Amino acid sequence: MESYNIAVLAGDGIGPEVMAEAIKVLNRVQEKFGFKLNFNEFFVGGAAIEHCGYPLPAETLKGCDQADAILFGSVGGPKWTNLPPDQQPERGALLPLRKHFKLFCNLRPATLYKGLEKFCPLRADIAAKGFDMVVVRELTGGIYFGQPKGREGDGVQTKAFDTEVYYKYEIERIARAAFEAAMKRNKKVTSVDKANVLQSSILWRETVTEMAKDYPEVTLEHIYIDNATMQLIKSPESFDVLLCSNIFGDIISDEAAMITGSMGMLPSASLNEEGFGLYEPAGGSAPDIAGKGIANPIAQILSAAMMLRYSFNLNEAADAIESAVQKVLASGHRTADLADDSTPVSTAEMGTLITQAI
Amino acid sequence: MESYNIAVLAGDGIGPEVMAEAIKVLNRVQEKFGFKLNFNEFFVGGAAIEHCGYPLPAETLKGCDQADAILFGSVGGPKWTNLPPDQQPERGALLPLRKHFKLFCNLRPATLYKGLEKFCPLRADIAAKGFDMVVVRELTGGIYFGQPKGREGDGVQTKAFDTEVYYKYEIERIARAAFEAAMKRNKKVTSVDKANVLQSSILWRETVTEMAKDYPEVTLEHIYIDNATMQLIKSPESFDVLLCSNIFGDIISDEAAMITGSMGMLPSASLNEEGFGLYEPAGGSAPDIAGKGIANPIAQILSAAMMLRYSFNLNEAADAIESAVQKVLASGHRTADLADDSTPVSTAEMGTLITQAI
Ligand SMILES: NC(=O)c1ccc[n+]([C@@H]2O[C@H](COP(=O)([O-])OP(=O)(O)OC[C@H]3O[C@@H](n4cnc5c(N)ncnc54)[C@H](O)[C@@H]3O)[C@@H](O)[C@H]2O)c1
Ligand SMILES: NC(=O)c1ccc[n+]([C@@H]2O[C@H](COP(=O)([O-])OP(=O)(O)OC[C@H]3O[C@@H](n4cnc5c(N)ncnc54)[C@H](O)[C@@H]3O)[C@@H](O)[C@H]2O)c1
Ligand SMILES: C=C(C)CONC(=O)C(=O)O
Ligand SMILES: C=C(C)CONC(=O)C(=O)O
Ligand SMILES: [Mg+2]
Repeated sequence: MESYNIAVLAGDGIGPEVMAEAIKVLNRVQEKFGFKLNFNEFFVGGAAIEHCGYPLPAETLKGCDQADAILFGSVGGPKWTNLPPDQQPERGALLPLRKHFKLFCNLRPATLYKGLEKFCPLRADIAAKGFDMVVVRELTGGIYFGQPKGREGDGVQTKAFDTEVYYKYEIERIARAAFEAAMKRNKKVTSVDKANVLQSSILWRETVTEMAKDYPEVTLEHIYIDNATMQLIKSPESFDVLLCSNIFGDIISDEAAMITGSMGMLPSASLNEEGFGLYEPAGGSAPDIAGKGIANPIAQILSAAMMLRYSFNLNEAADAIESAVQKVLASGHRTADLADDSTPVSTAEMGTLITQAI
Repeated sequence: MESYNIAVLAGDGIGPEVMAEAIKVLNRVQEKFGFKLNFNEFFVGGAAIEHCGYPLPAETLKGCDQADAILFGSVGGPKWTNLPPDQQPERGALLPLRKHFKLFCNLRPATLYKGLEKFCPLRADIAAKGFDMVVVRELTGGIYFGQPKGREGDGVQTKAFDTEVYYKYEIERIARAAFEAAMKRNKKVTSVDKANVLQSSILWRETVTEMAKDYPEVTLEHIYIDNATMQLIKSPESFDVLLCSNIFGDIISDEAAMITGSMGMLPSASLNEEGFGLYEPAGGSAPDIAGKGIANPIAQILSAAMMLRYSFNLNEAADAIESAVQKVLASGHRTADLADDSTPVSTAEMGTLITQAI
């Protein structure tokens, strides 16, 4: 009789669309295995800018505080380009959210599904080898949050700046999260930095290496961010855990999403040291397809399939949604973003096919 | 006939190996096209460390000060991991060289040669659409040179930091180079930033946008760095000029190199406002293969071609090198990096074959 409380935040763009299908798939999971979910929905992002007037209004932050997990869509859109930097949906809501709940550990699992190599935009012989990867991205530190940042001066000497700064304890905790995930997988961690140039990357590399002494079963490799970007295309199969800074993990996880077939595949979990977890798709609000019922809901759906995994240890419920996405796709069903030409289904139609595989 | 004075800084790892082939190609190009190069060789990087105790000896910097152009291989490797940050080949030699000669404009032309699509690691239908773009990368500013940078504190409170800082004049001159490049190509500039988060990217985007008013014949599009990483895989054909910060250009250009088939294919030019140039492969010293005579010399050879073109306007000589490369590849010869189930030619064989095709 487990009754948990989710604070659903849909956001902007394809946010509200794919969020409906995530609920759809859940409700079947609820009455299928035996638990309740009490979905309380709030406004965040540019939506909260004309339904409250502020990207993260007090009410919204309050609902999260009271839930056992936040289900999240995405924010951002061209409508809010021209607000001040601090008051847009990205700096105004999402980055604050992450910092407020100290959600330092970002998990983005990217895998090529059995027999789905058609989706993969790589060459057939590369895609054949398949791949199964988890990006462990430091989420609350680094250049996205560092101080100082701002703009000063005038004219051609106007100067703008951001600070890629890390404190050792921030590196230690995300590194631990990486080695623990590796222990539960294939015992390989690839740490990605630019330690031949950046001072912060030198500290990253040294701390990760120190941390490795508490995990002698894990193989630790170090690679530079520019090389990482080739290796993902050339040998995606050689990766297990990808340990990354905030900005490098941002970059690398989209590349990984693409090689699995689309941005619409990659789910994500953002967890703090307590296990409290926000669950959003890795990608953004996709303005160019927002409002049209064409948008892969898999990433949003599988997110909740991670929420019941990590926030609530309900493995059978999570293994359900996951093998239900595998079966719909195994049957040749589909949204437009994925390769192969055959009448795509809408977001709704993908939501249903999957809710049915439940 | 007066010679041009070429400082040859082959460096570490595969550097000496591929530089030897560039010199062999250049000697034949000199005969066939009537011009004279005076090669003066200098130690740099790890090799200079082993000879002098210094990664950038005063003798080497003198040599470059006295040269008409610099032909550079690559620096760095495992032998030097444990040196103090400022003695290492990369911070101690390459970055200072770029900074000393004010080589703000980095040009990396990535092209998939018509007929070599089996080399491209993208899916065959994607690779069929073609790929021909040039990264225009700001090379002397941004996080790789910003201050403050360093490390402070101790224990878990140790912090390390680097500053991504741009002045408007730095963005203006690199933006201008990208729009001029676009004017000679297909009149599209795609500018890469992270303007939804970074103050420095906001200034980047604003300044590029304002520079575009000077180029009504050119399309300007703005894309986020994480998304750019996907678009290169999904739609390589859509790119013409890719305008990037120092670190973002560093990152994306390795991905561009890989989709042309190998890091070993991508040459580069680094130019200051007076047109003085340093020419080097875009990639590193390849320590995993260094000394085995298997590295692809094409990047170094095409770097020498850019030298002739950009430093000396010997355009016919540079065209011949490019065509000789394409003919050898069309004839089925390939080094081990170029995907094929044939016996690969060595580094020195590839150089000889290119030389004979001049
Ligand atoms: N998590 C977030 O809230 C977050 C993260 C990234 C970007 N954004 C915001 O999103 C907006 C657009 O940014 P972007 O275009 O660089 O990133 P994006 O991820 O939104 O889109 C990149 C490309 O992938 C496609 N795509 C993304 N999700 C898809 C899905 N579910 N199904 C099918 N296609 C999908 C888009 O159509 C687009 O072509 C911006 O305002 C940005 O600030 C928000
Ligand atoms: N301009 C420079 O001097 C420069 C630039 C980048 C890296 N580096 C240094 O190079 C060293 C290696 O760095 P890395 O491994 O990240 O980058 P890398 O570019 O040297 O190698 C990346 C991968 O590409 C392969 N590769 C590169 N050039 C090749 C060629 N000519 N033919 C066949 N394969 C090739 C390598 O074998 C490796 O597997 C490091 O010390 C790094 O600091 C130097
Ligand atoms: C929404 C932002 C603050 C930009 O951050 N971007 C990501 O997390 C991503 O692109 O995955
Ligand atoms: C050797 C360095 C100073 C690191 O720089 N790396 C690049 O410039 C690249 O990947 O091109
Ligand atoms: Mg690079």
